[PDB]
Amino acid sequence: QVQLVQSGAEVKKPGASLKVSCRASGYTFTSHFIHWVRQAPGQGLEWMGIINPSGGASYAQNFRDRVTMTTDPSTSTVYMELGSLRSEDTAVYYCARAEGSSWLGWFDPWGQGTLVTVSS
Amino acid sequence: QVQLVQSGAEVKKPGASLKVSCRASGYTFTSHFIHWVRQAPGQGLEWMGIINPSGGASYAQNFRDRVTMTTDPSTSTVYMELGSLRSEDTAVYYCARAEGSSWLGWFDPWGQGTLVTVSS
Amino acid sequence: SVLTQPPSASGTPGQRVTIPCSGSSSNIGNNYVYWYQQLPGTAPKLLVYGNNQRPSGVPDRFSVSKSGTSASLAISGLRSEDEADYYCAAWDDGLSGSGWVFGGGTKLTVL
Amino acid sequence: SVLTQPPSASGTPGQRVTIPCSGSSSNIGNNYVYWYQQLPGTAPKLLVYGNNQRPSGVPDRFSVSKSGTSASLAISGLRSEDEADYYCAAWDDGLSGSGWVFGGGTKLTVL
Amino acid sequence: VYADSFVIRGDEVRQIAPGQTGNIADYNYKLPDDFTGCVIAWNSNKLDSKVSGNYNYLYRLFRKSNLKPFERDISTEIYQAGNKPCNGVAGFNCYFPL
Repeated sequence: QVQLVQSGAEVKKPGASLKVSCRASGYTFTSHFIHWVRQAPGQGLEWMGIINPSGGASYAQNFRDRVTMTTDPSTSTVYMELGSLRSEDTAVYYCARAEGSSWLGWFDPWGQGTLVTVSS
Repeated sequence: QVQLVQSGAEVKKPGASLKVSCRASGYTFTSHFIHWVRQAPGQGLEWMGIINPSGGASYAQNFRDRVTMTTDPSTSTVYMELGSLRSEDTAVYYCARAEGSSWLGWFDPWGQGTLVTVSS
Repeated sequence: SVLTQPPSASGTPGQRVTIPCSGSSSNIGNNYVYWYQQLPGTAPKLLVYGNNQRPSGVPDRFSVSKSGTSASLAISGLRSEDEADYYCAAWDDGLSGSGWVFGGGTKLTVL
Repeated sequence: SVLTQPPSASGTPGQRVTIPCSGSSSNIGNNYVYWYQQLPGTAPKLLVYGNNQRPSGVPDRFSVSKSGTSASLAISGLRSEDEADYYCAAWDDGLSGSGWVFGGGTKLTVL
Repeated sequence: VYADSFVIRGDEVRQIAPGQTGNIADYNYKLPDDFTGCVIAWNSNKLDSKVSGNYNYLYRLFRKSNLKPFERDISTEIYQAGNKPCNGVAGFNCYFPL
């Protein structure tokens, strides 16, 4: 009834560009903040950043300067553009929603997870 | 006479079991610990098991779960049963004794030794 | 990296296992803390959030408490499904930046 | 096969015979050293125990010393009947198991 | 100087330091975080350990809740899993606590 769909991703060369989509349905899209999170194998978790459904966005300072957001509050889609990749950034990405007030809240929706890796 | 007598290993068939009886004479059974020694041809001395004169026992780390070994303070005799024979049995075995306090002790009694040979 | 967690945890079924998470004033000393449980081949779920309320669809056996500047989560009635990785989250503010830091994690399993 | 022993020893006639027994600090530094003489085809016999007391009836032609974490046996005036086997015995702690692991065996040749 | 003498296994030497927790550091003898100082430990294989086996020491495995630090624990009430009372012999969800 409510669930988020992402784009399946495959191997990418280092220093390439990635355009990952997030489509949400079953709830008012322009009412909840969006958290994107990244998990690396053999490590904990790191949240990519926070997005307003209709407006700008904010990023973790360590992962800034290489991540770009675009919003489209018509077909209910949220995009990541990633650039200047390396072999050590292979990971899994999740797109999720949060409470309408951001920060302290409940996170019921979660990302299906998309894998990015480098190999030949 | 003060001697530990153990019967040598005879020829057998696959799927059978070997019974060895070690008996102490010339001294009281409840006076010295019972110890196992192994010596391969062209090799030093290895030890397998410990049986206290009255108490528990220490099995063989390599030969565990398939060697039957206990104590009986009635005839001053102990019985060892071996199953699942293998070519590693080709050695000489000493059913020796040590001091009554273990650790820093004198190995006053020695056994003649049993020659065990398994081949196909 | 700031959040400290035990490397791993274990316990016999039917026991009670307690997992700690120790931070500082920036992480836990001012605001709420969340606990997250991850299962092999599954999306993350919710264990405790808001520190005084429990979500729907989860058993209330997952006991939670705050000991000063640390969080503690105790589990009873351990079963096979309990085998999971536990993290602690807390909005943290630092002299260089601020973020939604997650815990190091603790692998909880039975042999 | 952690312990190392020479395969054999050679030297000109009329020279003192020195045999070094060196191991670790757990079996020699922290524990007493037992010195056994083993005849060819005969069970080993304890000759030297504790480095302080000796059994009666043993001539003092053989000498033994302990330095650091090693020991040295010195025999003066080698004869043709001195060709035998010699064993070092001490209590050692192994990763697989801890116990009384003895040496392999030293063989001497006289031309 | 409060000298506390007790015997523990050789696998749990790490937890004796202040700060760490575990099955032994919170069920039997919890060490406060503000404990300034250290401990003294050594091997006792040649003194306490025996070939025939030593069974002179015990520690708690199950508790209703974490006990107050430095408060002595003496009572050894039995423990249960289910709400139904169990008495007599063993059975379903009826196990020896220690």
